[PDB]
Amino acid sequence: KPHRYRPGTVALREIRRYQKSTELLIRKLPFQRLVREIAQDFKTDLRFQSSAVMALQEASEAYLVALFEDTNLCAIHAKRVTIMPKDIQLARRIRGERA
Amino acid sequence: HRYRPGTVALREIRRYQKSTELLIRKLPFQRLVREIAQDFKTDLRFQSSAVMALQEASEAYLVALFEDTNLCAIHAKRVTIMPKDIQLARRIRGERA
Amino acid sequence: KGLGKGGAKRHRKVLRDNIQGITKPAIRRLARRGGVKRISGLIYEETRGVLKVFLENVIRDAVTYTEHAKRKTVTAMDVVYALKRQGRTLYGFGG
Amino acid sequence: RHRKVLRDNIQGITKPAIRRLARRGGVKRISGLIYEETRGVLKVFLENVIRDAVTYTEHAKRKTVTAMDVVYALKRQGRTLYGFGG
Amino acid sequence: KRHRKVLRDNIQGITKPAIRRLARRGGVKRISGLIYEETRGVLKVFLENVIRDAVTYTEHAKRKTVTAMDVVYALKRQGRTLYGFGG
Amino acid sequence: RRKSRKESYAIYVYKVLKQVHPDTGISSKAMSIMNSFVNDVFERIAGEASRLAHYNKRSTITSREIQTAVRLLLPGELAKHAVSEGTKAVTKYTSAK
Amino acid sequence: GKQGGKTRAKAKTRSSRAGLQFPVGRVHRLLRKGNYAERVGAGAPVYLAAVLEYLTAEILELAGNAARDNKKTRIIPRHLQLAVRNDEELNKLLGRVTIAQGGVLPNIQSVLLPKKTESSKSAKSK
DNA sequence: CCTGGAGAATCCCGGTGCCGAGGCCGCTCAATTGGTCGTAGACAGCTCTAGCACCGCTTAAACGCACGTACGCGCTGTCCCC
DNA sequence: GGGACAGCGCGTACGTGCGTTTAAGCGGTGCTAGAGCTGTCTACGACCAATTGAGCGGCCTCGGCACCGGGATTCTCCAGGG
Repeated sequence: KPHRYRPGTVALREIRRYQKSTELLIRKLPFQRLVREIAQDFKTDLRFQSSAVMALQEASEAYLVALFEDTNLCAIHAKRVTIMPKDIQLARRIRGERA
Repeated sequence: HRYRPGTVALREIRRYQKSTELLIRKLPFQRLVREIAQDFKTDLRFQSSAVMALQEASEAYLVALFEDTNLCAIHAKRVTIMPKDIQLARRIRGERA
Repeated sequence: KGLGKGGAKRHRKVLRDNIQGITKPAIRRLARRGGVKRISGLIYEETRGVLKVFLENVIRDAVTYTEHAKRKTVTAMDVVYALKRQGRTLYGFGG
Repeated sequence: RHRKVLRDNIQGITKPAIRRLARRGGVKRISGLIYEETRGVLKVFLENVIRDAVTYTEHAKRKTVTAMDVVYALKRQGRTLYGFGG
Repeated sequence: KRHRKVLRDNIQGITKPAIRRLARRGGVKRISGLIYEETRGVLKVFLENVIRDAVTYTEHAKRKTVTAMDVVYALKRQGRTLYGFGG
Repeated sequence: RRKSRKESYAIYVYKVLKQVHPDTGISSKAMSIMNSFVNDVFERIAGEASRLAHYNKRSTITSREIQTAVRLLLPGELAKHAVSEGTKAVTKYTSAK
Repeated sequence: GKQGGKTRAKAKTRSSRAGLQFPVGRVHRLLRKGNYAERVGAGAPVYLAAVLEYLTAEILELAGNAARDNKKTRIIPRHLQLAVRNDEELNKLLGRVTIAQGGVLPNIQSVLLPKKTESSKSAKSK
């Protein structure tokens, strides 16, 4: 075999990178356009400071990572290694973020 | 030297698509246009613009029909287009009405 | 090789050749313009009948429009009205 | 030649972006349906925050949104962000 | 009310023998499994397009209920005209 | 007197083309295509506007019927952009003078 | 309307007040010639002229884009046909409309290619 | 190796310039009326409660109605000269 | 025309579940039953467009000729032969 790292094991290498580093894992410019787009629905004629966009990203990173960490415990309870939108929908309900 | 069947067709496909021309010969079409209207009305005169307009609509209608019948052939397993395809295409397109 | 040798014709028009003037190569180019790879031998006679029916329907309205105008010339404005009602509206002849 | 009004506005968060956040949670692999769901849960989360953020901005009578308004929105929502302070 | 916002939920469960009866009405005798899904899709696409004219006509009249007359105006615009439900 | 006026939109189409693209020319033959295209679309929108008034027992035509007609003819992107252009035109008229 | 002032001849054309290109007086001149309706309000001629301008401008811009691909600075009816048959929204309109001295897009099917039921080829667009 | 399409030097298409023509787009007043802004008086449709037997909808299931599989030719496709 | 050439068009014997009736019990969506106002089209009065023709002068288009890119042969390599 051409020394292909196992699909299960490639996560472990990716684990040690993100568990050791502090960074932002969402593209900035696509997020910049998305944040500017959702504003038009509620309030048009608006500008956006760079600090405001970064702060919105920082909340998003912690929101999803906390969702991912809690959803993993949902998967470990369901006897499956994989997380599923079944668990994510439950995670939003129990955390109170669904409504 | 010798072009095997189907080789020149592909070249001709890529040529007529980008061209701007009338594929029906001018003189026979004028005689055809006058004759069909001759029985409807005897004493008639035809302008040059009307003949050009009739040819373009007649050619484009046939060209559009040929595209549909080409897609009728691909529905079957035959590259060749038979009268089975044209008659079926006319019914679906509503021409036989 | 010399002379007609067979199939030669020196009889132009004279109540003939109006619809048979659309020879096999003429039909081929129309087929190639829409895009084909091979056409049966029966498509040539069928094409002449198909073209005549479309022309007959359009010209039937056109002569009717011309007679209502009390004129003998048939203009591009009369034929385009027939196409517009049928649905094959033709642009570029509006003046 | 050209595509229409916009693209990648919400689809800009591709599979690696979700996977990198997934690798942050420890998981190994995901089902394919998460990628549409993660974009959806992101959209509702931003909408809740951005609704509060523009509300402060409108009260300030300005056309620019600052991080202070975002912090105020996040602090009240239970998602307080101690970063980007004075 | 107004508890339903998104249209993700589908209530378009067309019945299989109804498709068979509709197909056999047109002369069909052997229906495959993949036919059923697209048969609903064709109906959905046709219903979507005709209803676009109905809402536009309804909004112009500032109405809350679509009348049969508005349907005939929408139907006759698309080439498929129904008789007896308007005029 | 050959004073008979032909309502041709070639000059107006040419002016619009010049504004968006000063360096792009227009063929004389292609002018009739746009002129007939404008007339056909004008008849389509006007015909829809007339029908809307008859159905709604209205003996007047205003911007609302045209906006309704545009939505009944143009698809999604085309309608919303035409409505936006149409909405801006009437609003500016009330204040331009 | 008590408007006796310096100018009493022609202040601005009705289309020129907003800044439009297609005149609106001509549209209103013979609008009632066709028996569409009676008592036409002022909103309709302005709305109709504007939407026509938007449609006219879009076709011209796309035709110029197609013209540049063909190394021509003049809008040949082939350029207009390419614009019409390149957008699904524009495809529905003029579905069966014939364009004089125009053309049709260079479309081909896979089985027409030498390899039966295959159109892999090499780098050729579409 | 020719096949049959593609490249750099000669040859065909779009450009610029100048003349008098005689109608077009630009103002220019006349005259009776005519739409938008205020009132008019009449009836139509839109929301919420009532009566009494219909209607749609789900499981109770075991005989028959078709897509998957193997066979068999039987039609069509293409290559070769006048 | 004349052989090989690849599936898929019928019909088996058998499982799997959704289909139209049958009592019965709490609701839905139009029609009235009322009024108060908006829309909607009638009269006025000094004028505003935008239409209809006319003299003058300065401007726009097919013609040809230089280029540089597209049509032709003659070798270079991707197509079934050794």
